[PDB]
Parts: sequence; structure tokens; C-alpha cells
Amino acid sequence: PSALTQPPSASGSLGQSVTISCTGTSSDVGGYNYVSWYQQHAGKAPKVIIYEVNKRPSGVPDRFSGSKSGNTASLTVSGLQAEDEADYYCSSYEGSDNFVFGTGTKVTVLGQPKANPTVTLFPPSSEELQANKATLVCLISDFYPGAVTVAWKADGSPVKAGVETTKPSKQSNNKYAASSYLSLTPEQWKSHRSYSCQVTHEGSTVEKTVAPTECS
Amino acid sequence: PSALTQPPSASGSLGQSVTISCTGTSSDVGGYNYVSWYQQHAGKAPKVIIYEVNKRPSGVPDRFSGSKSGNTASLTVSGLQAEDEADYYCSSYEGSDNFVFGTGTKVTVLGQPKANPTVTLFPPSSEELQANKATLVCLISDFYPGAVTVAWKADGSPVKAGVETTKPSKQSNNKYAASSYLSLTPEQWKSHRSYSCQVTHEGSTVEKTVAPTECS
Amino acid sequence: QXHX
Repeated sequence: PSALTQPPSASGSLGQSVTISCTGTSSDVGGYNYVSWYQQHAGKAPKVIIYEVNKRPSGVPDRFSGSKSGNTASLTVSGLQAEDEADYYCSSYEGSDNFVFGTGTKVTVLGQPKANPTVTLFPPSSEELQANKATLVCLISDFYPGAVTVAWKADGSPVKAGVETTKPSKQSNNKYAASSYLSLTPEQWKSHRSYSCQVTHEGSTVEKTVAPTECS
Repeated sequence: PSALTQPPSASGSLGQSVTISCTGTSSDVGGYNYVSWYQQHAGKAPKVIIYEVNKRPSGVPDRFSGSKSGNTASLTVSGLQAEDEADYYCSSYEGSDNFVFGTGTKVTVLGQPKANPTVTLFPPSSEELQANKATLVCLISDFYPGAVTVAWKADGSPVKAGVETTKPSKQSNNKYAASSYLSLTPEQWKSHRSYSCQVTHEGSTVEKTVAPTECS
Repeated sequence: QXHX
């Protein structure tokens, strides 16, 4: 039949408001008061923000308001934090114990400050080496936005081969989290002095060097 | 919350029938029928394929099933077909003001051989500590299907409270790669006996454990 | 959803 109409957006700004209408029909959003609103951050599990058009779980953000106007219903997200950058969904009872969901709205929160990456470079630890492999890891983290390049260096002459960068997941903030790795056999590991990892983000480059001299 | 756990990756083939489990934390379960299965596609809405334990709503083919014994609600795709590929969540009504989901499965149809992780844990670098900074990273490498569950522990006590996980990416070997971490301070690092990164990937569960045998 |  139909799947509730929702717009792919709600671009608010830090503090500023945003309200998300979701248009239903007679058959559902018309003749029943069973509208739920979900707050799904990318690939995660969905949570019950609004549960009966307006009314939230005792464990939801103080001002995440909602309503119904006849065939269209809404969510007054008014306390613009950024935690909530996500995909939101509506859902209405209709026929016999049947529930239909929305298209999805993709809320986006603007004028977030530029976060610039914390680069931490890792050397193979003993256990790894006991087995006679030696991988290295460049954890690129806590940044905004999420377009970054990670350039490994053998030493000068770039070791960008055997590399496996694995790009950026928003983390418990809405600040990113990328990784990249080098497979080294301990031989090459004990070959050529220093290695690098150079995370270039929005112009600001960061290069971290590990050398074989530590305490394992 | 996630007070109902699901197999991170659940998979078969065109023909392989696939059972997912939503196991309950709930000292409630049994005093319920209300387990509900929500299938999901890639940038599609959750789609409520099973209601209160047994009953499919219209257009949910009779070969999606629901069963629940003790704590574990269960669902069976009773003859996997291609676009059964999807993230399957489980709801439980719990009371009101509290409507909680499982963490989502992932029905993969295998078109590649299965690949159990290569969980390579790393310990806080010396120079890294040389700044008063202690971060552990648990590079999960080389899995298929691309879904995994990382836990972090210390001294027989789970540490839910310091971690980030990324989201499995496709490496040039069509094998997936994740990261994950526990960023802290030399105090919490130092004051402890062990630090196990645990990782689970359908069936196989591998725990790698580091120790605070630090230098300076 | 739960409703009912």
C-alpha cells in the first residue's frame, strides 16, 4: 500500500530547533494514536524516543517533543545537541495488528567545530613477534569531519603497500574513528630505521614515526 | 537497553536456513509474549516481520518463524534467499516508557569462505605513556561476514566504560577489518593485572589478553 | 511497537 512519507532531512544548528513532520493516512495516522519515533544512528539499533505520538520513555532526552496534526505528525527536536546526528523513523498502527514505518528523516546538526585528528602509531608487541609476525597500527581518532587520508612511510619512499586503512566510524560523540594497518614481517621490521603514519585531515597533516626502540 | 543479545553475524547460503537468537537479560522474559522481529535493509526502514513471538503480519512469508523458550526468543529464515540479506533486530515491550531492542544480527549470504577474526591486541606505547597517556587498541583483522562484537575487560570485570568500536570495512582481499579501543590513563592501566580484548564472530569467540608489565 |  504505502510507507509513511518522511523527508530525508532536518538540518538544524547547535541550540536551534528542528521539527520533523511525518505524513500518514486515514487508515493509520488518522484513525489511531499509535505513532512511534525512532532515533537510529548509522547501523546501530533503534530506540523509542516518542511512543504515543507525544510521550517518551522514562529514559529519553528532556526536550524531544512530538505531536499529531490530523494526517501529519511531528517530532519537536528542540535542544540541538549533536549527539543525535542520525536517521529518524515514524510508525503507525493501521490494519489488524499491522504497523508501518516511515521513509526516514536524516537529521543533521550544523556548525560543529573542526576537530583535528589524534594520531597514535603502534609497534608490534612481543606476543605478536613471538609468533613471528609484526603488524603496525595507526589509530586516527577524535575528529570532525570524517574525510582523512592516512599515508604510511617506509622511511621517505612510502610503504603504501601491505596497507589496510579502514575508514571512519563516528564514535561516542559524533567525532570520528579511523584505523590503518601495515603487515610487517619482523625481518623488514628490523630493516630500515623508522616507519611513519601521516594522517592528513582538512589540510592539517600529522606524521607519527615509530622506530624499533621501545620496551617490550 | 541492549538487555537482549543477538548473534552479531548470522549467515548461510541460498538454501541454508538460518536461526537468529535474541537471548534475554530480562528477569521478565516468559512473563511475555511480546518479542517482535524487525528485519531491515540497507537504507530502508525496519520492517516488523514477526509480532508477539509467533505471528507474522501480512506479506511476511510463512517461512520466517518465531519461537521462544526460557530467555531466547528465536527466528528462523527457513530457506535463505538472496535479499534476505539484512540486519534483524528484536523488540520486547518490557512495560511502558521502556521498549527495548536486541543489538541487531545480520543475515549474510556467503559468497566467499568464512573468515574468523585475527584479533591483534596492542598495548600502550612507551612514548605514548611518555606523555602521561595510555591507550590500548584491538585491531580485529580478516573476517567474513562483516559483523563482530568486541568487549573489553580488566581483572574479571568488563570495562564497558572507555571503548570505541569502528565498523568493519572491505579490504582489498574482500575480507573485513575492524578496530576498537580503550583509551585511558597510566593510573588505570598500571593499577591492573590483565586487559582482555574479547571478540565474537558467530561461533568463534577469541579473547586476547595484555598485561601491565610496563617499563617507564 | 507494542500497541494494544
